[PDB]
Amino acid sequence: CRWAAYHGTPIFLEDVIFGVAWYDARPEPGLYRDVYPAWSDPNLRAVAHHVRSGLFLSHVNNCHPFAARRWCFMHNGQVGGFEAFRKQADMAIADEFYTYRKGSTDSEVLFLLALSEGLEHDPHGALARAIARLEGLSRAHGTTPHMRLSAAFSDGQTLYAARYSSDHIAPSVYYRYSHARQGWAVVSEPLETDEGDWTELRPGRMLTIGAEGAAERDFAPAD
Amino acid sequence: CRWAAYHGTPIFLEDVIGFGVAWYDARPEPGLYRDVYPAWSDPNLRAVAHHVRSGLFLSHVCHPFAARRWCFMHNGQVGGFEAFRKQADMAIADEFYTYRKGSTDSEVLFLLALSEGLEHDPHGALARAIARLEGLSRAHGTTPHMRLSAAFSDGQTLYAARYSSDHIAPSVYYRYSHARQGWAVVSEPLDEGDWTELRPGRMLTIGAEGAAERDFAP
Amino acid sequence: CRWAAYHGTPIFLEDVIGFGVAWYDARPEPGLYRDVYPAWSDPNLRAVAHHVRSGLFLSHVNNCHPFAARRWCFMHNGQVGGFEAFRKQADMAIADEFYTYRKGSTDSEVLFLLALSEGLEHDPHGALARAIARLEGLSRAHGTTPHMRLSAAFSDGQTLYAARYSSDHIAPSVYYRYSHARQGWAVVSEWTELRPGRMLTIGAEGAAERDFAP
Amino acid sequence: CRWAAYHGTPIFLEDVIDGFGVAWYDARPEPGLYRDVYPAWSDPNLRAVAHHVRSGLFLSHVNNCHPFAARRWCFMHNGQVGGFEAFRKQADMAIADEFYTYRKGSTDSEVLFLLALSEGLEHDPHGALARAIARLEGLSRAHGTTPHMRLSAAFSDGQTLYAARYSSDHIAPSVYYRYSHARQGWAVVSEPWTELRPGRMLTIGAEGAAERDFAP
Repeated sequence: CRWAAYHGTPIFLEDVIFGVAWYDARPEPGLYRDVYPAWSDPNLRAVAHHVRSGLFLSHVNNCHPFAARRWCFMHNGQVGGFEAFRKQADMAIADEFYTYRKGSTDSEVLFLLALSEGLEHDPHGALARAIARLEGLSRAHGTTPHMRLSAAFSDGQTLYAARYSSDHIAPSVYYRYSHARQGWAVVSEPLETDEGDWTELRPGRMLTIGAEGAAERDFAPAD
Repeated sequence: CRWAAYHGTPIFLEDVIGFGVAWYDARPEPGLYRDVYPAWSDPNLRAVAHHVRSGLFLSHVCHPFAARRWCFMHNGQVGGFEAFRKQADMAIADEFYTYRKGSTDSEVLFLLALSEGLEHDPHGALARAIARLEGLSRAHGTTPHMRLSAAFSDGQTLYAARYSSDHIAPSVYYRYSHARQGWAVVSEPLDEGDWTELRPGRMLTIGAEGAAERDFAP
Repeated sequence: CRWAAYHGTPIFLEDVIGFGVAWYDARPEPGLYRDVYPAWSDPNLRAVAHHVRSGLFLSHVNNCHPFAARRWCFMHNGQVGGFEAFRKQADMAIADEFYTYRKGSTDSEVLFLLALSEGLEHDPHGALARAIARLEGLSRAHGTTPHMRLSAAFSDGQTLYAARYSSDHIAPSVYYRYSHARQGWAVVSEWTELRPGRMLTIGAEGAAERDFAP
Repeated sequence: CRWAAYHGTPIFLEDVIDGFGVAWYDARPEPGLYRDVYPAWSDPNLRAVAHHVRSGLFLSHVNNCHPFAARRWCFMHNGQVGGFEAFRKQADMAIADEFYTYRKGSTDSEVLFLLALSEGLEHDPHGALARAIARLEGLSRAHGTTPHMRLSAAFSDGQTLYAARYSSDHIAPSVYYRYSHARQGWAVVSEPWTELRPGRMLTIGAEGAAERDFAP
């Protein structure tokens, strides 16, 4: 389920790169998603070949990324047994953001729940709370594993990524500053291995890349 | 937003035929084909409609929706739906929530009807489903609160209904075709003979003992 | 098959927009987006036109226009009468160099590639003229009436061209003007009229019209 | 690059069934044709169709998607004509005027099919494919590269199922076939049992299965 994210000097989307969310001219991200693979979609291939962005998310409706207002979001993993409690997960979304609920995935819930929990002014705390809530519903109505999560998300100025699991397995996250691109890449699995090592983001951690550089912070579902 | 439904001796789907088609053939469930490409310009749909034969099918210019043995398509609207969509979704019984895959009012109607016992009481269950959505639109929506023409089936019987909270109701017509040897029900008249208009506040039932109309009100 | 083309200070594509768009931004070759899908409501198209900015693009409405090859793109409203009856002969006239670009089966794509075969890269006026005459003559011989109906917009990344010709009294319409608000030229299929039998040329020097007689 | 063909008492297409397509016979002398450019069992429509349509003769392959169909015939091909894009024009021009109208894409496989039709597939399936293959292989020798011809093909007219396996070198896409008592019909597969050896053609009809040497 490879994903990749970028924050730095603008590059062509392809130079990292189904679904892409990118920032360019607007505070809202452009969003492109279809059920065709990077290779079967000449439109996606043309966009990725022609559009440049200094902040974007890409990920191999129920396709990521998701976007609402200034924010976009993508997630690798699962909430265990989700289909057995989808209704209650849906019911937990605030009215304000419910209009953005367009498909039936757990990923989309996690995003809208994080918005409902204050993602706009408190991304760490809000994601932390949304995860606690969904993990609790999984423990109540679902199955193992209750929460497996690697996610990337942005407000169009800062790029975030978090990795967490209710057990010992967590979808992987790596990041590295590219001197050749002059910006940061964050990925589910390391690609370019000629230009320096990738730094693993450990489970239970949140990465923030913004005006100060890249910094990590402890991350666990809210008390 | 034209639709067409058929019940009688099997014909190729095209002999009647956003887009979709639900048809019964060899299984108690309907096959369901739907896509966002124009019917005119999707060659796969063309091949399906040119090659598949069926004695009970529904097609609609996404509808139809299908769950278990039932399928359902709907033309019209619930006024101001978007402003109370959460409340409508929360009214769906736990048992049918798994089938709610998009965000339309039409899909909620179908699943609310199933929740109200469509499987064993079609007339009553749709009546109750509509009164709930119209009620929610009165409270939280706008006018028109309910505009509805709908066709739906369990694979044995074809039903259609026409109802509206005001004076405009999306149209429904039906006709027995002697050349196909079956009934066609449509939203806009497709010669062989005239079409019969289903008036507002009526539900049509086509099964083993012909076609019959009866009063219908939420 | 209505179209619009733009040349001037970069705007969002949506500000002058089956379906397609060819646009130049950062490469000598154009971007090409095209699908068989009500423009009105393709969400991906909606994103692209809402977010991509360009100072030279063509938009229409493998068989969708525009077409692109190397630095050139091309778009056509009209028809070559009875084309289907002689498509083989028409494909045969495309030079070996350009046949690789022949991806679908329309008359429009054949015109573009025949024009490239006739030297569009160096002599846009004469090559399109020669390509139209060849296809019109094939229609006369093997096709049906109208033998040639054309309004076309096409570009090399620097210059925008449009032409209007017909073998009969009906020619798809072409109009143009300078948009002071956008600070660029708009050329459309539907203002100054570009009369039939004329080619228009828009570049760093302005707009100019000239006679065009396949 | 993977295909399956069936001939026998009708079954749901799924009881046999990136890029994808299926051609099936049911109620008409021409086949139905479904093909699309995304992964099978992702396309809910393909799912619906395979789960709901029954046929006693169909071809499925896992525009440029196979199968191809024209008149009563359908055809699919695993393999390649080496260097094809360098002489595509020359290949198209060898298609007879009568069949040119069916040339919709740019693949080598489509031209093989239409060249076989041009060479008399409707009356001589063995001879026509042999001649179509020799012409393309020689164009590859002349203008393309190696490998000049690799072919496993399945093709049908609605009544008979054919398969053929040939290569200009040591690698030929594989073909196996077997009678399935459960389904009561023949299954023929390429790159998933009796192996169809290279330089062989298989014919399955009302008389049974039979092989013959095939030497373009």
